[PDB]
Amino acid sequence: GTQSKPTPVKPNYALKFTLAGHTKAVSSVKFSPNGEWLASSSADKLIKIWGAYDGKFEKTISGHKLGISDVAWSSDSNLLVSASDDKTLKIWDVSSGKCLKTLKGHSNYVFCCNFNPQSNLIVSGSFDESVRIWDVKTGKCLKTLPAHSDPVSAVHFNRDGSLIVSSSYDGLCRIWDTASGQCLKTLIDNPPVSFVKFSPNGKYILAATLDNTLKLWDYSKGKCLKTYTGHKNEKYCIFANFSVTGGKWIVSGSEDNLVYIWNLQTKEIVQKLQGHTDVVISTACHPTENIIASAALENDKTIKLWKSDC
Amino acid sequence: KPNYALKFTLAGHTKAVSSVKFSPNGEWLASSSADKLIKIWGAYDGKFEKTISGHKLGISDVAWSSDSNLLVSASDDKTLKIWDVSSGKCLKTLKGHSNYVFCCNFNPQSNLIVSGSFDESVRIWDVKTGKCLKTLPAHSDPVSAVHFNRDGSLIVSSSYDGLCRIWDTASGQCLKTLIDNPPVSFVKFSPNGKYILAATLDNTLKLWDYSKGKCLKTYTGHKNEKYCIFANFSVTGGKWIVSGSEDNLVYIWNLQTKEIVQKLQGHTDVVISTACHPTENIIASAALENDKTIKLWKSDC
Ligand SMILES: COc1cc(CN2CCOc3c(cc(Cn4ccn(C)c4=N)cc3-c3ccc(F)cc3C)C2=O)cc(OC)c1
Ligand SMILES: COc1cc(CN2CCOc3c(cc(Cn4ccn(C)c4=N)cc3-c3ccc(F)cc3C)C2=O)cc(OC)c1
Repeated sequence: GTQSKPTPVKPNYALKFTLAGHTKAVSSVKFSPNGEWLASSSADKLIKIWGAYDGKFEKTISGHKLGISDVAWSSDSNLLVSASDDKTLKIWDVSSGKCLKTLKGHSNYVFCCNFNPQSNLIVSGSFDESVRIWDVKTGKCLKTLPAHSDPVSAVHFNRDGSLIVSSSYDGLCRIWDTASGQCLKTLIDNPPVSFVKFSPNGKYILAATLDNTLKLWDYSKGKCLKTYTGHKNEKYCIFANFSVTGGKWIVSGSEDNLVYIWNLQTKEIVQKLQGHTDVVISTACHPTENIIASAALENDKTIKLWKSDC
Repeated sequence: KPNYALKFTLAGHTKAVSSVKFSPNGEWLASSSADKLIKIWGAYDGKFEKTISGHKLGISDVAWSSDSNLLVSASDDKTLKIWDVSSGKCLKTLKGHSNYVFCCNFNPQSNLIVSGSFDESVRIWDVKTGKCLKTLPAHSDPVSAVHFNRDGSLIVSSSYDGLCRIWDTASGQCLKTLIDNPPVSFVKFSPNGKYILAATLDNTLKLWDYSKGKCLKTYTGHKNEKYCIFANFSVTGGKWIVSGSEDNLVYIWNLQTKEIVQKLQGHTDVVISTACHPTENIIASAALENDKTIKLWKSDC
């Protein structure tokens, strides 16, 4: 008979795999767009690739001279970009494991990176207080944005690549026009903004501040629509995610070693995932299935894969 | 060059799908069907949201109000219905047509609805009162499409009679006829308001400057000899023309080169309807009764 919409009140994420192999803190985990792989970066100077579904170690990618803060996938899942304390980014062929380009220009640690949807560009944020825009094909820096007055905590492209959002310890989030490099909007109280990214519809940004607060902003109207709290975040730049494959949740790590999951709309906590033995610095949501990756700092050094029915 | 790839297949209709339209706020997709139902789906995730019901026979067409809060539907039951999308309730039934209602649209301001019917008329309705304001004796055969200009001052209509006409909304008087005349199966204004895209049942789409009554571009390679197939301007990425086709593919042309930049394969019947998301490179397509599904396709460019 009739067709209906499931409206789960909570997910039921359960631990399936614990991925060991990094020898220092894990800094970042990201699922490939095609859903097949997980990439991890670490202070141990390595990238590791794992099967997204079974956790199975696939390969180690090496070449950076110091720790890696961040990794990101190209849209076609064939390339990775990495951000390192060696002041460089590296573009990698995931198949061969080899470095295609080294992106030189930042004058201090590179903290965050992302490809645009077309994946002809990379954006980076650095302790040097700048955001750079790079040409994937040549590896040359196209633009340097004097974006902030303190380290840049996150950079993210919107769904057509026309906008970049940046955050910083200076307390600001800024929206930039990719084409011109000009600021379009500043969101300014000002605790350190530890993380930012665009919503899947392009209309909102989710932003973490080091006052134990996540906020969903409509940035055209500069109005905070939703606030998520109850977790611990006063020190680290912790990634946060929209989970969109089942119920609509907000996911973040926490300094109390748990993964927090909130109902996006009600703003209530629906689950806390226990298992890590250090700060959960990074979380990622699988693009088509209800799968969370989480990763922790050096007391733990593991990645965990959690699966839900909704 | 686009790289549309299949992301979602939306099943639920039990007969042919007739029409798919994205809400102006970008959040929803509405579908109409021969099964007498409207279905709402999330534009980004394909997720079934709700079913809206009340028509006594099949539905040919649906359209959104500018504020995304209302739908209007055109039915073989000879009525249009205005719906509150939130509640799913019918607010008004628009009675007047003496045969199937084939096509409908709100004006940009969404105080008016325009309709086209097998009765060969175009009607202009008052959204707030539901009364028929004007009946245009527009055509000498079923009306295939009706569409308001960017400012609501004009209406374009097409018909199997082979004519495309532009009407003055305020007076209901014809302003121009573009007339060597295969059935005109679809027509709509460009986002600019300057041009008109028209389909004819000779496997041809044509872009017309209607101020200069000259055909500027011609798009072929698709099959269209039988059905009234929607066509679109895609303006979120590159400038493309999108249309369904009787060979079960979605065609995308470079507007200027008139070259087939892509063909989207997946449907197992005539692709009767396509829509382009208002702010993202997302295509909705929908097919007839061998298929009965809607598909959502996404590109980066
Ligand atoms: C003024 O003082 C500060 C202090 C900080 C604190 N801080 C830096 C220490 O190390 C971190 C931190 C967060 C991450 C997670 N991460 C990575 C990219 N993104 C978007 C993100 N959220 C990873 C590392 C890290 C880096 C290199 C490694 F080799 C190893 C690890 C584990 C973190 O919280 C940051 C800041 O400016 C950003 C300034
Ligand atoms: C003289 O003979 C004719 C023959 C036709 C052929 N024809 C009618 C049969 O059904 C169709 C057709 C096209 C569409 C798509 N569509 C919807 C509105 N618009 C702007 C548009 N292009 C939808 C339906 C339909 C209607 C009701 C349903 F319950 C179910 C479906 C699937 C179609 O091609 C048409 C014509 O004049 C209009 C005259």
